[PDB]
Amino acid sequence: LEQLRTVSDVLNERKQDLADILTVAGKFITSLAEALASGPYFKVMLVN
Amino acid sequence: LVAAVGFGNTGGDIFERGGPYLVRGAQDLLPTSALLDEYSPALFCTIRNYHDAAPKLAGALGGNGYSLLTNSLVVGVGNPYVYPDNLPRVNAKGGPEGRPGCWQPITRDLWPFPYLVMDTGASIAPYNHFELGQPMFAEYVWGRQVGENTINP
Amino acid sequence: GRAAPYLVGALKLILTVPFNIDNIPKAIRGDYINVSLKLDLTLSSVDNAFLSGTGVSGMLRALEQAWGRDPATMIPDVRFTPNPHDAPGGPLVERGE
Amino acid sequence: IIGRAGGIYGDFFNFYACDLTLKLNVRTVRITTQPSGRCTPK
Amino acid sequence: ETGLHAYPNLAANVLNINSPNQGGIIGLPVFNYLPFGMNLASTAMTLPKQIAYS
Amino acid sequence: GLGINAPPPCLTGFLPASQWRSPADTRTEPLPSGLYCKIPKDAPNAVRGARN
Repeated sequence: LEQLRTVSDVLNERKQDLADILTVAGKFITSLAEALASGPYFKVMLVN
Repeated sequence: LVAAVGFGNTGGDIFERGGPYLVRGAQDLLPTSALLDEYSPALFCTIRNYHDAAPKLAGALGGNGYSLLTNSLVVGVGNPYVYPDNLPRVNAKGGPEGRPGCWQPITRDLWPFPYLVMDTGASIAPYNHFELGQPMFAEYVWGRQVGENTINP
Repeated sequence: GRAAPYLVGALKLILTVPFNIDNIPKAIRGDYINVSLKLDLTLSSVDNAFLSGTGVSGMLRALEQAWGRDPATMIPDVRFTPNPHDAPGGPLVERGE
Repeated sequence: IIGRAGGIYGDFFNFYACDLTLKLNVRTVRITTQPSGRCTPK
Repeated sequence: ETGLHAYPNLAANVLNINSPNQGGIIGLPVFNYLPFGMNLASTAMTLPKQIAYS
Repeated sequence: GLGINAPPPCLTGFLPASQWRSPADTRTEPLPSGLYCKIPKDAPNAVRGARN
């Protein structure tokens, strides 16, 4: 229970970071995975 | 008696508010508990291999510190995904040799990773030989193309 | 519990697998990803890229092997390196049970 | 960072080739490199 | 919700990009675009002795 | 991958071309939401995209 206490402390200190992780990963995963959709590969744009 | 009054009232209110939640949560945890139990052997080795490959991918990222180091050799791509045959599936199950698990670590003695096919709606299993890409030519004005789209190229 | 010690290290890669979280800010400078291209036209690389699975697999791999190139620094010859699927002694898998 | 890296402009990723080299035979030939600018060690 | 809805597709596609014979991943470069397109051939990505079934 | 414009990438449902930024700026920007290819399931292009 004590080691769970310190783990839960360090996790409650970063609950907002976890919320931000989930918020961003839910708003870019669809756009990022869109690339590997036309075939057995991923598109790339080479501006050089 | 007075302490029992207080304790009973407090515990009763707690359980009234948080009993249905616990009951239905423990009801809905059965399928996921079975799921996690089935894929036990694919956990220790997976964590170990990701831990060991973390420095190897980190050195590739950080050997320069300003870009990524890659070898680019020209290769030919497979046939573009066709509309009805290649729709996504989330029915993937199992592991190598029919059961969940991990291979032995990929050294240089045994390089290639044995490809794994799963119920997905796409695969690159049959590409064991050189053939021309069936949609060899196409047009994006009237959408008239040569070749026949296939799942058996 | 068996894999607990390696968990914190694995978190560097187990979520974003192709990338490593440690070096995202410097490699990716915003919209565009900076990449260093080694367009390798080695004989073995072209042999693996094109002439794998045909009758001319060893036409140029062994040509370059007879030169000063050494097998240790060459990408492994897929016709002889025993992958775990068909390696001797049965399939090579590790099962935590 | 990675979310804005790929897939915002279109269906494609976004790759930038600051420095490119050619490997052939075992000599390696360089065409272009970028010493300073958007791609500097950091 | 979106993460659990759209990550396994990403996992499947990134597993499909990898070619065991050549190693690593494969990707091809890209009015919006040219009216005409071409695809000369499809090289051998795998071998009969490398395919394993889930 | 060899071959030129085999699947043509889609610009429907993504950021407009006039809204692109030059590669010089390493400045980060807030990533938008609801960005994916918006073709009516047609063509081989982006078959396994978000909409499917």
